[PDB]
Amino acid sequence: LGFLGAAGSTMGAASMTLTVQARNLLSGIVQQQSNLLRHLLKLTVWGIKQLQARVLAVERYLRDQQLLGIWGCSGKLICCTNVPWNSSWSNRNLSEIWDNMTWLQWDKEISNYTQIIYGLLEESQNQQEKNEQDLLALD
Amino acid sequence: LGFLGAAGSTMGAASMTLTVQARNLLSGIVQQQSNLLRHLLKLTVWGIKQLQARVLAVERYLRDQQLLGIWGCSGKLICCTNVPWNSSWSNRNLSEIWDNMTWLQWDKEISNYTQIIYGLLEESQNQQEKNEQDLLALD
Amino acid sequence: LGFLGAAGSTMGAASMTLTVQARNLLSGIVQQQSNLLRHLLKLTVWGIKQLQARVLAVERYLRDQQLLGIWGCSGKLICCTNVPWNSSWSNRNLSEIWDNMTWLQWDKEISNYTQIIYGLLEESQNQQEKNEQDLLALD
Amino acid sequence: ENLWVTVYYGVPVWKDAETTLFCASDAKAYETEKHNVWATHACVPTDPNPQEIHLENVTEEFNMWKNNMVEQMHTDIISLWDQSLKPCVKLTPLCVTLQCTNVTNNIRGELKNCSFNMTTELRDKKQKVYSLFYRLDVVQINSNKEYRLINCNTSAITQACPKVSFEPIPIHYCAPAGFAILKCKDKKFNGTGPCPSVSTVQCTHGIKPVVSTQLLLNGSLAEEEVMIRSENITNNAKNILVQFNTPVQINCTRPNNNTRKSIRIGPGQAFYATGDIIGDIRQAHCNVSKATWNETLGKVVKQLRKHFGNNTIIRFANSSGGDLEVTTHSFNCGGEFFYCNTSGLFNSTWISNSNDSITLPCRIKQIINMWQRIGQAMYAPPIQGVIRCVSNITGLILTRDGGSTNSTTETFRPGGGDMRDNWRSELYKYKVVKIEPLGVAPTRCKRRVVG
Amino acid sequence: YRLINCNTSAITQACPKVSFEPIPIHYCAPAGFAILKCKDKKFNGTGPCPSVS
Ligand SMILES: *[C@@H]1O[C@H](CO)[C@@H](O[C@@H]2O[C@H](CO)[C@@H](O[C@@H]3O[C@H](CO[C@H]4O[C@H](CO[C@H]5O[C@H](CO)[C@@H](O)[C@H](O)[C@@H]5O)[C@@H](O)[C@H](O[C@H]5O[C@H](CO)[C@@H](O)[C@H](O)[C@@H]5O)[C@@H]4O)[C@@H](O)[C@H](O[C@H]4O[C@H](CO)[C@@H](O)[C@H](O)[C@@H]4O)[C@@H]3O)[C@H](O)[C@H]2NC(C)=O)[C@H](O)[C@H]1NC(C)=O
Ligand SMILES: *[C@@H]1O[C@H](CO)[C@@H](O[C@@H]2O[C@H](CO)[C@@H](O[C@@H]3O[C@H](CO[C@H]4O[C@H](CO[C@H]5O[C@H](CO)[C@@H](O)[C@H](O)[C@@H]5O)[C@@H](O)[C@H](O[C@H]5O[C@H](CO)[C@@H](O)[C@H](O)[C@@H]5O)[C@@H]4O)[C@@H](O)[C@H](O[C@H]4O[C@H](CO)[C@@H](O)[C@H](O)[C@@H]4O)[C@@H]3O)[C@H](O)[C@H]2NC(C)=O)[C@H](O)[C@H]1NC(C)=O
Ligand SMILES: *[C@@H]1O[C@H](CO)[C@@H](O[C@@H]2O[C@H](CO)[C@@H](O[C@@H]3O[C@H](CO[C@H]4O[C@H](CO[C@H]5O[C@H](CO)[C@@H](O)[C@H](O)[C@@H]5O)[C@@H](O)[C@H](O[C@H]5O[C@H](CO[C@H]6O[C@H](CO)[C@@H](O)[C@H](O)[C@@H]6O)[C@@H](O)[C@H](O)[C@@H]5O)[C@@H]4O)[C@@H](O)[C@H](O)[C@@H]3O)[C@H](O)[C@H]2NC(C)=O)[C@H](O)[C@H]1NC(C)=O
Ligand SMILES: *[C@@H]1O[C@H](CO)[C@@H](O[C@@H]2O[C@H](CO)[C@@H](O[C@@H]3O[C@H](CO[C@H]4O[C@H](CO)[C@@H](O)[C@H](O)[C@@H]4O)[C@@H](O)[C@H](O[C@H]4O[C@H](CO)[C@@H](O)[C@H](O)[C@@H]4O)[C@@H]3O)[C@H](O)[C@H]2NC(C)=O)[C@H](O)[C@H]1NC(C)=O
Ligand SMILES: *[C@@H]1O[C@H](CO)[C@@H](O[C@@H]2O[C@H](CO)[C@@H](O[C@@H]3O[C@H](CO[C@H]4O[C@H](CO[C@H]5O[C@H](CO)[C@@H](O)[C@H](O)[C@@H]5O)[C@@H](O)[C@H](O)[C@@H]4O)[C@@H](O)[C@H](O)[C@@H]3O)[C@H](O)[C@H]2NC(C)=O)[C@H](O)[C@H]1NC(C)=O
Ligand SMILES: *[C@@H]1O[C@H](CO)[C@@H](O[C@@H]2O[C@H](CO)[C@@H](O[C@@H]3O[C@H](CO)[C@@H](O)[C@H](O[C@H]4O[C@H](CO)[C@@H](O)[C@H](O)[C@@H]4O)[C@@H]3O)[C@H](O)[C@H]2NC(C)=O)[C@H](O)[C@H]1NC(C)=O
Ligand SMILES: *[C@@H]1O[C@H](CO)[C@@H](O[C@@H]2O[C@H](CO)[C@@H](O[C@@H]3O[C@H](CO[C@H]4O[C@H](CO)[C@@H](O)[C@H](O)[C@@H]4O)[C@@H](O)[C@H](O)[C@@H]3O)[C@H](O)[C@H]2NC(C)=O)[C@H](O)[C@H]1NC(C)=O
Ligand SMILES: *[C@@H]1O[C@H](CO)[C@@H](O[C@@H]2O[C@H](CO)[C@@H](O[C@@H]3O[C@H](CO[C@H]4O[C@H](CO)[C@@H](O)[C@H](O)[C@@H]4O)[C@@H](O)[C@H](O)[C@@H]3O)[C@H](O)[C@H]2NC(C)=O)[C@H](O)[C@H]1NC(C)=O
Ligand SMILES: *[C@@H]1O[C@H](CO)[C@@H](O[C@@H]2O[C@H](CO)[C@@H](O[C@@H]3O[C@H](CO)[C@@H](O)[C@H](O)[C@@H]3O)[C@H](O)[C@H]2NC(C)=O)[C@H](O)[C@H]1NC(C)=O
Ligand SMILES: *[C@@H]1O[C@H](CO)[C@@H](O)[C@H](O)[C@H]1NC(C)=O
Ligand SMILES: *[C@@H]1O[C@H](CO)[C@@H](O)[C@H](O)[C@H]1NC(C)=O
Ligand SMILES: *[C@@H]1O[C@H](CO)[C@@H](O)[C@H](O)[C@H]1NC(C)=O
Ligand SMILES: *[C@@H]1O[C@H](CO)[C@@H](O)[C@H](O)[C@H]1NC(C)=O
Ligand SMILES: *[C@@H]1O[C@H](CO)[C@@H](O)[C@H](O)[C@H]1NC(C)=O
Repeated sequence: LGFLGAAGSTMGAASMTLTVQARNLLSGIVQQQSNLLRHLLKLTVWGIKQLQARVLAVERYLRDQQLLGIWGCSGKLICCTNVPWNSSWSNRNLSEIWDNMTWLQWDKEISNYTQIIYGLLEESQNQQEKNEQDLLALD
Repeated sequence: LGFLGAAGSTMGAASMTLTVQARNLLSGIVQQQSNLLRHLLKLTVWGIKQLQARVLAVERYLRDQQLLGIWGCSGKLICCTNVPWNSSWSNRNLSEIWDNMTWLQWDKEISNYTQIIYGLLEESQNQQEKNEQDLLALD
Repeated sequence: LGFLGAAGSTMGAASMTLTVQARNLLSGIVQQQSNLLRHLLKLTVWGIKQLQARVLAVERYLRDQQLLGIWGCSGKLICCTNVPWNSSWSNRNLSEIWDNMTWLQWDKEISNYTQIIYGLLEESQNQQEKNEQDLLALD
Repeated sequence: ENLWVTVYYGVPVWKDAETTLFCASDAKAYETEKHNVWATHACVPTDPNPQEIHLENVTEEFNMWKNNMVEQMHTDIISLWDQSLKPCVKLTPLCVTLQCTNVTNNIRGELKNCSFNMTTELRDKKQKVYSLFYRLDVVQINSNKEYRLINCNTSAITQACPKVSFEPIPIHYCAPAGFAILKCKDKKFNGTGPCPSVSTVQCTHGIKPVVSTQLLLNGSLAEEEVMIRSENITNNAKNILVQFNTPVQINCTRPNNNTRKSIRIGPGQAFYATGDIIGDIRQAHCNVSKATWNETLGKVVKQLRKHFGNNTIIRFANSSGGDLEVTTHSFNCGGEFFYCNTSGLFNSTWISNSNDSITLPCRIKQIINMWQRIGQAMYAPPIQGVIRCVSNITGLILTRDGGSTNSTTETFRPGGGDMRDNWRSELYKYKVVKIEPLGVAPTRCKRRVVG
Repeated sequence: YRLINCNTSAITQACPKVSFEPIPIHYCAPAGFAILKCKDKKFNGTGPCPSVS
């Protein structure tokens, strides 16, 4: 275990842990609450690099976390979707990918049409599914 | 379609799409990851306007997204509530508003007591509803 | 009622309200949308203290809200967990704590092993529970 | 009993921490006269509605000497002052040999008519003009007297901006999200301790940065008889703050009719010298209602009785040692800086159980670098016209009786040695805390079995 | 003679290698904001624009 501890292991192992990566993603001991505590101008070059790094920290976290909210998966770490898998994406079989490719390799295998999957993802799970209440919310 | 593509269409159409507005709300191509990449002082007037604009970006997104979390609607884009509609708000009927007013007009029709609705919203759906486990969580 | 209105009352009362504290946690009237509106250098000492305070505002909100998301409790304000309570933490009984300690006192009673509880919290409710679909997601 | 853990978001608990606060004030200077040295060109506007909640059942402990809101206050004013002098006219050319003379002894002399040689607009040519300067701001060198500015020896000099108000206006300190400021609503609050009446206001009261020495002005006063606060009583050494219940009124005025003489020293830059005086020379003064003063000084020795050797002899002496600018009631008024002799107020002694009005002599200084800051001093231009200040005096500052090992009696003489204690007279009741909304508690409740 | 500005304010030389040529600068909105364009060709002073983008 550890942060990215299973980065080189098979995809089945990264499926098993996963939180250790998600936990250490927003806040860090490195930030350490700023201030010297314990000259009186904090306009130094260091303060500029820190604050612009604290911004992109939450700017990149919220850019990805906004994606989880529009897919109905905000509350959980792994959610299933109602989008069928299209064979043009990969020809490999069920146990052939989860035990032989590792995630590091997999991100390069879908990076071509990865944005296209994201487009179809907002539709089937939250554009129609959240709409389907119309008939079932009350009759 | 498109960003605000149904801003002028009836409320029934904005109900149908809606994500295109919600998607392009936090992150933008305009931000474009800052830095020149490809004089050594980034204290320029431009860097001040950009960073203060990136802050109010997530400051306004999280101010509204915090409201969705205290209503039990964080995970989804459209959730139903257990607050009955009070007739003093509007006298119009079910199909009379969704097909004749457009949202742009509607926001002006509730802006007077809109904050009062928000107050009652935290109560019935999350102050009582999340509390109701007391009896049902375990007997 | 009011912000922290039940800070001195019993834990059963803070259980009853609670939102008033959670609501006034991210956004404030104090921030008041900056700008003078209504000399042309905003590099003043005031602008530095404000912006660094607006950052730690959402930096502390998202650091805690990230914890609610990895526990499956993001959408709601009070969620139950599948972690059994370990007697070494407190020897007191069910009605003995909720009616005699107040939260202010309680945070000092668990602050020693509070981080250890958080570790076990990610596991039983989201490391195993979200994984349990494997057998039940489809057979 | 299968007790399960349950999470609660928004739990009212806090831990003592100190974060960065910011400014708040409504419509103040605005269009007619702006450019205040403190409020800058823009402060975040205060909400018209103040939020105060009387936290029930809570007994949080305060500490006003280990509180960091006063230290945040201190470093803010210094950085705020230096930012309001940085873009202005520097008076480096003002360091030349000065040949000065008295004024109308008529053979009474405390200012000198100075002639000196100074650069003009064109760098090539020079110009000679006169100017008046107050005593002590200039010193001799070695028939015709020869003088030099007292600051040209030490650090540099920069003129204060001509259209800048040094008037203290209320500045509000307020917390950041997830933080709250706790107010001590307990009227009697001996030093610091557990306060039974706490509030969690989001924003402090109206705090004015009254730059004062030894005696405080325009401050806050609790309703009970005068309060006495010491970090440690009996450590003769630590200074003593004093809060009144009713403030005394002291009015001060400079009768000198200064004319404005602007002489350029190069381009755009213009030195504002004291012109020629109109009217007979009159020393600056301060009025104190002798009736009102005698009782305020009495209520203190009554409160001090129960804190110093019970019934015994309490005397008041003039400052005691020190430098001329720290042992007098220094302050700013209208732009000119007064230094009044306090020996006339701390001379009486009472023990064992239309109207006359005391007056105080005051001298004026135009060269200043405050907070013992040896970095850079500033020249305050003379204020053209009439001067009159009318501010309440609400606080005090006292000091030692040397090191009298036990013995017969106790004496307390004024000594506003530091500036940060002045704001401690306004911040004794406040303290900021960090809200921690995450609380975990057990209850016999678990969510669905599989999911 | 004398420079006309030495009478008034100070003076500072323009940098030697600085282009004063106007190049296109784009103004664009922050997240949660949008800029509305009047696509109505005839637009007397200002009023309700039927063609917005
Ligand atoms: C502790 O607190 C006390 C109390 O606040 C404080 O004492 C105050 O100190 C400030 C300065 O620090 C004083 O303010 C200055 O006042 C200067 C003198 O003018 C004053 O009185 C005017 C009287 O007007 C009445 O009568 C006239 C005719 O006589 C009549 O026309 C009026 O209508 C009215 O009936 C008063 O008007 C004036 O201010 C207001 O109105 C005038 C116009 O009428 C306007 O020009 C002002 O801008 C203002 O709206 C003022 O109250 C004043 O000169 C000075 O600076 C201004 O004028 C100069 C002159 O050239 C300008 O150059 C400059 O740009 C400014 O415009 C400033 O306003 C204040 O008066 C004291 N107390 C009072 C009574 O409030 C202590 O200082 C505090 N403690 C400490 C630490 O010192
Ligand atoms: C409204 O808009 C109009 C239109 O844009 C605008 O007018 C333009 O104004 C800008 C300046 O503000 C002009 O740009 C300047 O041009 C200077 C003169 O050189 C120009 O013409 C050169 C012609 O080259 C051809 O022929 C030669 C042989 O004669 C041949 O070698 C070439 O291959 C070519 O066939 C042209 O080359 C040159 O710029 C490009 O190429 C040269 C090298 O060939 C290169 O050195 C340049 O960097 C550039 O890539 C240019 O177009 C030019 O001197 C000046 O500054 C540069 O040169 C100086 C000389 O020392 C350097 O010190 C400095 O560092 C720069 O490198 C600058 O480029 C522009 O020409 C105007 N209009 C045109 C035609 O576009 C108005 O100003 C606007 N309104 C307002 C408010 O004014
Ligand atoms: C801080 O210091 C500054 C330092 O500058 C002070 O500012 C200075 O203040 C003094 C005040 O005395 C000013 O002196 C004034 O000078 C003007 C201009 O000079 C003309 O008049 C002179 C007259 O002689 C003076 O002294 C005799 C001595 O007995 C007096 O009797 C007489 O009244 C005068 O005070 C002339 O000498 C001069 O010469 C030319 O014109 C003459 C015109 O006729 C005069 O003299 C004849 C005799 O020759 C008389 O009969 C006749 O009545 C008249 O007086 C001409 O004869 C001669 O041949 C020449 O052609 C000038 O005309 C005087 O008018 C004032 O009376 C006074 O002396 C300084 O000027 C001034 N500084 C500057 C900037 O110049 C400042 O005041 C101080 N702080 C304070 C408190 O403000
Ligand atoms: C030296 O001390 C004397 C005696 O205090 C002062 O004379 C008093 O000056 C004060 C302020 O300079 C005056 O105080 C207040 O005036 C209020 C004005 O009314 C309303 O509108 C204003 C402007 O919007 C509001 O700010 C204000 O809150 C009110 O809504 C009165 O209404 C105040 O009275 C009561 O209510 C307030 C509300 O919180 C309370 O805080 C007060 O304690 C009080 O219960 C208040 O009176 C006052 O009128 C003057 N007289 C007296 C006898 O107090 C000198 O000005 C002062 N000098 C200096 C510079 O320190
Ligand atoms: C300002 O800057 C100046 C120059 O840098 C500083 O120097 C002094 O400036 C004053 C003028 O303000 C000088 O005093 C004047 O000297 C005049 C002539 O000087 C010459 O002769 C002097 C002797 O006088 C005889 O000749 C004159 C000729 O007019 C006759 O009128 C007399 O009756 C005598 O016969 C010599 O001493 C001098 O060296 C010259 O050779 C004189 O006419 C004026 O009456 C006046 O005295 C002064 O000499 C300059 N230098 C000195 C030693 O200070 C000046 O200090 C700067 N600022 C100050 C502090 O003023
Ligand atoms: C502390 O306070 C005490 C008083 O409680 C004070 O003692 C008094 O000092 C004053 C001033 O020095 C004395 O008044 C003088 O009395 C003498 C005669 O004894 C007169 O000659 C003096 O008159 C001259 O000076 C007056 C101004 O001071 C002029 O107005 C007058 O026209 C004369 O020129 C003057 O009246 C007073 O006698 C004593 N004693 C008492 C009981 O009043 C003491 O000095 C104070 N100490 C300090 C350092 O503050
Ligand atoms: C404000 O009021 C507060 C509340 O009273 C004050 O706090 C108190 O401060 C004292 C001194 O710091 C604390 O302890 C005291 O200790 C003395 C010394 O005891 C020893 O010596 C005596 C004889 O001299 C002997 O009899 C004892 O047995 C010891 O050997 C005691 O005499 C006192 O009774 C007392 O215990 C108090 O505990 C403390 N009170 C509390 C808990 O609040 C505070 O000092 C006041 N001043 C300020 C500026 O805050
Ligand atoms: C661009 O075109 C716009 C659309 O036409 C212009 O807006 C119009 O502006 C006028 C003037 O501001 C508005 O009101 C007018 O008022 C006059 C005055 O009426 C009174 O006096 C007359 C006699 O002089 C009398 O007959 C009346 O009874 C009144 O007593 C009227 O004569 C006009 O008919 C008209 O009512 C228009 O309402 C306004 N139109 C609208 C609603 O858009 C705009 O001015 C043009 N220019 C610019 C720069 O935008
Ligand atoms: C400060 O200077 C002011 C004048 O600028 C002095 O104020 C005046 O003090 C007298 C004291 O008798 C006041 O007289 C009486 O005031 C009452 C109201 O309090 C009034 O009812 C009487 O008719 C009579 O006028 C006078 O009003 C007052 N002026 C004002 C407007 O404040 C003041 O005394 C000086 N400070 C000291 C040390 O005395
Ligand atoms: C997958 O989608 C692509 C693009 O629409 C399409 O060309 C392809 O035939 C699809 N394959 C199937 C049958 O899932
Ligand atoms: C709606 O609420 C308002 C405010 O409480 C009340 O006056 C009104 O009668 C209510 N109408 C109904 C019956 O829903
Ligand atoms: C609680 O956990 C601690 C640490 O693993 C363990 O020592 C203790 O025996 C446990 N108590 C029980 C039985 O819950
Ligand atoms: C103050 O008292 C001292 C003696 O302690 C005395 O020498 C001095 O002249 C008095 N006056 C002042 C204001 O220093
Ligand atoms: C002198 O002061 C007293 C107390 O403040 C006051 O009552 C009296 O009116 C004042 N002077 C006179 C005689 O009016």
